[PDB]
Order: sequence, then structure tokens, then C-alpha cells
Amino acid sequence: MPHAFKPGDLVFAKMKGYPHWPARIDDIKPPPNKYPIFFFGTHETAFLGPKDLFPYDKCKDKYGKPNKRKGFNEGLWEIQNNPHASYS
Repeated sequence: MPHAFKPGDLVFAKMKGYPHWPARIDDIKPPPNKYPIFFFGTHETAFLGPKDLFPYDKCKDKYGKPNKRKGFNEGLWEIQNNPHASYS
């Protein structure tokens, strides 16, 4: 019986030109039905809507796999080993 997305939720996040990326919902004026997403590895943030947001536990078997992009494998590390830490 899923809830809505909340700060601390772990996801993969899909933006264009990039693979599904280990990320978390950050704390926050937020654009309508968009969330502040923190991308592990890159330590960039962006506002994304639920359609681009894939829960970590359900989807990790598919998306949670190494990739050559800059930051990605580090981000895999962060999301599995210390997902709630400070990355700034």
C-alpha cells in the first residue's frame, strides 16, 4: 500500500541522456508534483516528477549495475552503504 514520496526515499532517477541513476529525495518553493532529487556520485540535484522515480528496493536488481558514466559507480556505493549521509 505505497505512500507518496518523502525526504529520505531512495530511488533510481531517470533524466534524459543518462541511465537510471541512484538518488534520494531531499528536503526543500517546490514546483508542482516535483521532488528535489539528490543524485549520488555526482552530488547534483534536480526537480523531477514521480514518473522519473523508481524505488530502489524494487528496481535495484535491474538498474543497480555498474556503468561507465562519471560518478555512477561511486553513487552505487553511496546508495547501498551510506544513503542518508551528508554529501556536500
